Amino acid sequence: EWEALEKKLAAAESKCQALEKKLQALEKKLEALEHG
Amino acid sequence: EWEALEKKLAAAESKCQALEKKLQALEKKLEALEHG
Amino acid sequence: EWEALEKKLAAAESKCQALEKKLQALEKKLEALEHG
Ligand SMILES: [Zn+2]
Ligand SMILES: [Zn+2]
Ligand SMILES: [Zn+2]
Ligand SMILES: [Zn+2]
Repeated sequence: EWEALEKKLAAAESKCQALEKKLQALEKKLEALEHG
Repeated sequence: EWEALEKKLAAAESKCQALEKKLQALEKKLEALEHG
Repeated sequence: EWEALEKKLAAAESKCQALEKKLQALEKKLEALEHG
């Protein structure tokens, strides 16, 4: 249905934003190793 | 069209789930370096 | 609205593709550490 598509998109947007944060945290740890 | 939007969302959900797995695998390698 | 859903999906697709690239760049740095 239409409303179910709405909510699926919103969930995918939120999951991608959580993955962006998780990658930023990994990048921080990697850079500590790379320069230390 | 409507059905093409349906299938695009499903593909984006699946691609994001593959990226979540890929990040988990990287995190595993990073943690090995970080503590070894 | 319908057209706003269209554009939101397209933005989410593009953001996920940018995250895929960012993860590939991190993987490259991690592999340099892992084998060097
Ligand atoms: Zn660096
Ligand atoms: Zn994503
Ligand atoms: Zn650790
Ligand atoms: Zn390796």
